[PDB]
Amino acid sequence: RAHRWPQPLPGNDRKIWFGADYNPDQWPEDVQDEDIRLMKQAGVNIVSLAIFSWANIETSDGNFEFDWLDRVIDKLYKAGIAVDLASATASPPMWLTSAHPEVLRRDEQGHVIWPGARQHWRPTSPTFRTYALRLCREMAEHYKDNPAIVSWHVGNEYGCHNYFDYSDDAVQAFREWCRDRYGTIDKVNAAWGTNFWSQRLNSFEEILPPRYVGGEGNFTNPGRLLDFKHFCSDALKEFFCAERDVLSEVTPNIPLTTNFMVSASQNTLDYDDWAHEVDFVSNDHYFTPGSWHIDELAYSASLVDGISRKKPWFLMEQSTSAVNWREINPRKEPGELIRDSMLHLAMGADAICYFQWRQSRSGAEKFHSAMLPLAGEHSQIYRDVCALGADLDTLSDAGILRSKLSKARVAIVQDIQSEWATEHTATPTQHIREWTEPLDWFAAFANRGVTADVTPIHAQWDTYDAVVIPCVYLFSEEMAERLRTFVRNGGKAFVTYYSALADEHDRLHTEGWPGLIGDVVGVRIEEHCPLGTLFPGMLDHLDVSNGTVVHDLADVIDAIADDTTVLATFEADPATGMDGRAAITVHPYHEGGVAYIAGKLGRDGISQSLPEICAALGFELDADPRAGDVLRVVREQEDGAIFEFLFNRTRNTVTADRPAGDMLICSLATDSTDKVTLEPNGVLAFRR
Amino acid sequence: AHRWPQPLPGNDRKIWFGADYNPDQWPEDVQDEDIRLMKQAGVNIVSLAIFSWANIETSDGNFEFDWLDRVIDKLYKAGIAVDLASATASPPMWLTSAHPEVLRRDEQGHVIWPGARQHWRPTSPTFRTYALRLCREMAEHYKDNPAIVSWHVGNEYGCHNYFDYSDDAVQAFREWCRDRYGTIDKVNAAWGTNFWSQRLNSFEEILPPRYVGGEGNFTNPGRLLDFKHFCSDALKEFFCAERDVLSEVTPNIPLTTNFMVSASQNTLDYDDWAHEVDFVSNDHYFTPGSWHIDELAYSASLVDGISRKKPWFLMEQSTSAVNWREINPRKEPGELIRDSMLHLAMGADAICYFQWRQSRSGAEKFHSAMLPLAGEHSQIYRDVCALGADLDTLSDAGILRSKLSKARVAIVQDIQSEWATEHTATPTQHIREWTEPLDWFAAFANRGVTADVTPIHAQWDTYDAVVIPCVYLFSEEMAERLRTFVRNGGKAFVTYYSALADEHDRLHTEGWPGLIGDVVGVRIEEHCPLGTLFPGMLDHLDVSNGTVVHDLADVIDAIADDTTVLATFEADPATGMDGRAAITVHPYHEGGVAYIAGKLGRDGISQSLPEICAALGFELDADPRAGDVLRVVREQEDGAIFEFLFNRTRNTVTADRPAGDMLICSLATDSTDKVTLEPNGVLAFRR
Ligand SMILES: OC[C@H]1O[C@@H](O)[C@H](O)[C@@H](O)[C@H]1O
Ligand SMILES: OC[C@H]1O[C@@H](O)[C@H](O)[C@@H](O)[C@H]1O
Ligand SMILES: [Zn+2]
Repeated sequence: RAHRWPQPLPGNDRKIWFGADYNPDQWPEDVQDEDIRLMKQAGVNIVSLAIFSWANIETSDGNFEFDWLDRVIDKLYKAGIAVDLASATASPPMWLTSAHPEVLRRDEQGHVIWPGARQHWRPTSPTFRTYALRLCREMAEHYKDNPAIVSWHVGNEYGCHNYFDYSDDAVQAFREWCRDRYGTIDKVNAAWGTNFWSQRLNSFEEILPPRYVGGEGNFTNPGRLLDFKHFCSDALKEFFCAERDVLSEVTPNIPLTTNFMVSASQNTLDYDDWAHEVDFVSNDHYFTPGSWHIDELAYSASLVDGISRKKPWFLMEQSTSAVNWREINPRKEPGELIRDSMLHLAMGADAICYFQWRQSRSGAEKFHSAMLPLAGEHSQIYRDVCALGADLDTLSDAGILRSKLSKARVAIVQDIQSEWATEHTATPTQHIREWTEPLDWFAAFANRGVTADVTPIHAQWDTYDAVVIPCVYLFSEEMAERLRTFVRNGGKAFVTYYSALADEHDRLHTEGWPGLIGDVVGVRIEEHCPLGTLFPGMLDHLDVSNGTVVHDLADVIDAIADDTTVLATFEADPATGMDGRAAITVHPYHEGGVAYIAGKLGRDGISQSLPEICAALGFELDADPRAGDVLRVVREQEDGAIFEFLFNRTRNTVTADRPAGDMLICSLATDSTDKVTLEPNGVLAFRR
Repeated sequence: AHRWPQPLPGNDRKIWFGADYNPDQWPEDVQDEDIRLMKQAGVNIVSLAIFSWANIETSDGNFEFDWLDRVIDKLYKAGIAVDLASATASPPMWLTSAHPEVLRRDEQGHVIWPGARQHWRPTSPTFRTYALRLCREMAEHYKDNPAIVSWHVGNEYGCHNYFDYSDDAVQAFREWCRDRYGTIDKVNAAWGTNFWSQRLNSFEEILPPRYVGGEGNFTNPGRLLDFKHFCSDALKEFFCAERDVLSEVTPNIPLTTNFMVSASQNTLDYDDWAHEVDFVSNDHYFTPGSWHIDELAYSASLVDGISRKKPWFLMEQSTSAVNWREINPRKEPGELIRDSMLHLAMGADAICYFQWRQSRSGAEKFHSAMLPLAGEHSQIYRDVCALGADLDTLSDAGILRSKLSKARVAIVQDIQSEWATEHTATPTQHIREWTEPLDWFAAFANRGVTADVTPIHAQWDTYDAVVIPCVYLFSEEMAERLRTFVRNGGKAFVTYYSALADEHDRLHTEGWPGLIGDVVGVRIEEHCPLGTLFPGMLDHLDVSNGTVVHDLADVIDAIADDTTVLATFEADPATGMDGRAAITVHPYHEGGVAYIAGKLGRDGISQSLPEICAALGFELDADPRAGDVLRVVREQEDGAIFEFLFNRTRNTVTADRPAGDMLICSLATDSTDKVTLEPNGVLAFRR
C-alpha cells in the first residue's frame, strides 16, 4: 500500500508522536480534565481510544451511542491532542455473545472459549464479521470529517488469543484456503505426504483442521500443520482488510494501521506479510526481564524496521514498568523507561506510545503499569514520563522525523515460517526452534560492536555485505538460488545447523544437508546429533576446539569440499563418533564467502568465535570485547544529517569515543568534549 | 450456640476418642473383635455410615437399616457412643445412573463421573431432593435412640466439588449476584466490566468463570473472587438445609460437619461456616518434613480461633501415612501421641482418626488406621492404646472445657485475601496470602512465643499485638479497626501485599499500603517482584540486618517524618533498590506499627523479630533456644492450668519444669529440677 503516516491536527507542526492507549470510559467523566492537564504537562499529543469500547458504544443490538466518546474527543481536540481512533471491534459485548454463542472460538479439543477475558471470537465467523463491519461503518460515519481523528487503530492485536480456531467456521475456511492455494486435491496430498499413515484425501471436503489427535505419543501431520499455521494468519489478515476497507471507504483521508506483536519469540502471525496491508507499521513490544532486556528489544525494533523496509514505524505500545501477564512481573529499573523508548526511536520509530495512560483500579489488567500510576501524579513513573515527552520534543525540533535507520554491514535473517516448521513434535529435538538462533547472532554481533539489521526472509538481505542464515529450516529452490547468487558475487554468509532441511512444504531435501545449497556451503551432512539429559548417560554437550561448547544439537558433518577449511572441530569421547569432526568451517564460492556453524553455541559461543570466522571470510571485526560495551544505532537523513544513539549494554560505567555533532539527549550519561560517559541503562544522542 | 456431644445414659464426661468406622466393608463376624479392640484402646465414640448411602437407600426409595441397627446395638452395649452421619456424603450408582444431571462439571465442561466420591453439583435441585429425603429417613429411624450422641452431616463439603460450572451453577450464581448486588450496575461497578467490553445489560448475561482459553488469558478478577465466595456460600446453604431436616426430627442431638483447616487450605470460608454448627470439628493431616510440628500447631490454633476459643472436635487425622499425596511418608516413633496432644493442647476436647480399621480395598486402602492390616500386634495399635490411656488420665485430671489461653499476639488469617492473591495477573504468582501467616507463627515459636491464629472477623484487635500478613483486601471498616487498634496503644506488624484493594478487588489509589498509610507511615508506588524466570533477572534482595527477601519486595518511596528505618535493602545500585527502606517502625498515637516490605520467610522474620519488637516495645527473649520448646496453655474458669510442652527440635532439649502435677509424658522425662524432652516428646502439667 502506499505509506501514509498520521499528520498533525489542523494548525500545528509535525512532531514525534508521543501518547498512550486511553480509556476514560473506565473512570468518572470528571477525571477527563485532570487526565488532559497531566497529559499536556507530559508532552503527550496523541492518544488511542475506544480500542475495547465496543459494549459502551453498541450498548445493545443495533443501538449506537456516541456521546461520552464525542465529549472526551472534544476535550482532547481543544487541548491540542490528536486521536488515533479504534474501530472498537477488538472484543464483543456480552449481549452479542449471549444472543450468538456461535461466534465463540473452539480450541484443539473443542473446548468452548467463553467471555470473561477478550477476543473469544472465531476469526472466520460469518456472524461476528457482520456485527463487526456494522460497527466499523457506524464509527466511520459518525467521525467522518471530524478533524481530531488523525488515524485509525483497526481492531487490536489480531490473533493474540484467537489465532487457533477449530470451530466449524474454521473447518470450512481451511478447506477453501486449501482449494484456493492448491487447486487439486492431489496437490494437497503431495504437499503433506498423505500416503503415509493412510491419510490420503479423496477430495477437498475430507480435509480437517489439525484438531486433537490424542496428546503425547501421537504426531499430527507436519505439512498440514505448517499450512494450518499459515491459514490461521491469513484468516485473521482477511478479516482485518474487510474492516479497514470499510473505514477508509468512509474516511479515505485517514490512514489505517493495526498493532502488531513483534518480539524475538512471537510465533504466530506472519507480520512481514501483514505489513503489505497497512498504511504504516505499528508495533507493541514489552521488555524481556533480565540480561536479555536490551538486546531483545533492539532485536525486535530492528526487525520491525526490517518489515517496514526502513520506512518510519509507530511504537503503538510498550510499558512504563511492570506488565501483568507473566508469571512473575518485574518492574523497570531507573532509566529504562527513557532508555527503552530511545531504542525504539533509534531503530526508526517516529512515534512512541505506551499501554496505558491511566492505570486501571479493577479488571484483569489492574496491575499493569501506566504513565499515570494509581499512586498518582507524585510518582517517579510520571516524573520520568514527563522527562520523556520533553526529550521527544527536543528530538522533533532537531529534525529527526522521517530519517531512516541506516544499512548495516550484516543482515540477520528471521523467518516465521521456518519457526512454524521447527515446532513440530517429531523433529530431531524439541529443544531447537528457529526463533532463538537469529536472536543469538544479533546479540553476538552487538558483543563485537556491530549492529545488525534483522530482516525478514522476503526482504533484501542479499544487498548486504554479509548475511546470517540461522536455522532457516525451509529452503525453497528460489531461496537456494538467492543465496547461491549472493555468494557468487562476493557475498559473505554465516549458515547454521537446522538450515535448508526441507522445501517450503516441509519435505526434507535429499542427498545430504544442507539441501540444495551444499555446493555453496562446502559441507555434507547425513544426520544430526541431538544432545541433552533426557536419560542417564546421554551425550549432553560437545566441546569445540576453539574453547566453546555446543548444546541441544550438533550436525554430523561427514565430508567437506576439497577447498573447505575447518576452523574448529568437536572434541569428544571417540566412541561417540564425533571426536575430531568439523564444527566450524569456511568455504569459498567464487567471489564470496560462506561460514558453516554445525551446532547451537549461544550468544556467547557465537560471540567468542566471531573473530576467527570473520577473519576467515574477510569481514573486518574489532576483536576487543570492550567493542560491544556500547551499542550504536544510527538514523540518516537524505540531506545528510545523522542521528547517532549510544547505549550502555553493560552493568558498569563506560567511556566511549564521543561522536561529532550536537548533543540532543542524555539519560544516565555525561557528555564531555573528549569522550563520552554512560552509566548503566544510560543513553546519548548526537546530530552530525 | 455451643452444644458439645454428651455421654451415653449413665456415663461420665470424657475427652471423646474414636474414629470413622466402616463395618459395612467387612463381614459382620468382625464387629465383636472391632468392639473388643476398641475397648482395650480406650475408644468411646465412632462415626459411622458417613458414605453408606448405597447400603441404606439400596435402590430408589428403598431404605434398609438392619446392619446399621445391629452394629449400633453392639456399640451401645459396649459403651461406645455413635456420632452418626446423614450418609449423604456421596450418592449410589443407581442414583447417578438414573439422574446423570446431578453430575458436576469442571471449568471446561467435563463431566465428573462416578468412581471416586462427591461427584455432585452443590446446587443440583435433583440431588438436593434425594439427599434431604435420606436425611429425614435416618433422623426418623434413630429419633430418641440413646446411642446416637451427635450428627456428622455429610462429609468435608467441597473437598472435591467446590467448583461446579453446570447449568445449576450458572443459575444459582446469577441469583447469588442478584441478591448480593441488587441491580446490574452495582455488579458492573464491583467487577470493573467496562474494561474489555464486559459491561452487562442484565443479570441474565452473568456467567460463571468457565474456561477462557488457558495460559495467556485473564478472567475478570472480581468475578472470580465473587465466584469463590459463591461456591462456598452454595455448599453452606446446602449443608444448612441438610442439618435443618435432621435437627427437626431429633432436636436434642447436636449437629456438626467436618472442616479441612490446614495452612494452605483455600476454598471454603470456614470462619463463616463455623456460624452454622453446634460445635466446630476439623480434619487435619500432618505436613511431612520440618513443617510437621509448626504447621499442625498453626492449623489447630486457627481452628480454636474459628471456634472463638470454645472447645472443638478433632474429627479426623492419621496414625501414620495418608494415601492421597504423590509421596506418603509414615510417622516417626512418638508422632502419633505427640500429634494428638498438640491438637488437645490447642483446645480440642475430642481426638478421632481416619479411620478405625484399615481397608483391604478401595482407594483408601493404603491410608493408615488404628487397627492396621497387620492386625492388633502392631506398633500403631500399641501406641493407639497408650494414647487412649493418656486421654483417660487427662479427662480424670479435669481438662474438659478448659480454653486455650489468650496469647500476646494474634496472627490474622484471611481466606478472602488468599482467594484474591490467587489471580493470575498479580505482580507475581509466587506470592499467596496463606504462607505468610504460617511464617509469622513459626517465627514467634522460634522466639518462645506461641501466637493465636485468628480469622479476620475474630477479635485480634483485643490483643497486645496483631500481625497483618499479606492481608491484600482492606475494606474501609477493616482499615478503621486497625487504626483504632493502634491509636489506643496496640502494636502491629504489617507486611507487603497488605491493603492493596477494597473488598471487590479494586486497587486503592494514592499509594500503598492503601487506606492505612497514615498509621503505617510508609508510601509505596509499585512492587519489585523477584525470581529466576529469565536469565539475569533480579532474584533476591539482601537486607542490611543480614536477612534476605525473595519473591517480592515493595518499592518504598517515602516514609512519614516520625517513621524510623530499622533495615534497608542492599542491592546493585542500577536496580534502584539499594539503600531503600526494608523494615520500618512508626508511632501512631499510643501504638505501634512495624512494616516488613518483603517476604523474609520463617527464618528471616525470626531473625528480625528481636529488633522489631524492641522498637515496638514488645518484650522478646533474644535467645534462639527460647523456641526450642513450644508451650501451649489451657485455662479453666476455676483457675486450673494445663500446660503442655513440646520439643520443636531434632536434638534432646531441657526446659524449666512447670509447677503442678505431671499428667502425661511421651519421649520425655520429668525431674524435680528441670524437664527433658526427646525429639517428638510431649509433657503435660496441671497447676
Ligand atoms: O501488556 C498489556 C497490553 O498488551 C497489548 O499488546 C494489548 O494490545 C493491550 O491492550 C494490553 O493488553
Ligand atoms: O485422609 C483420608 C480421609 O480424608 C478425610 O478428609 C475424608 O473425610 C475421609 O473419608 C478420608 O478420605
Ligand atoms: Zn477437555
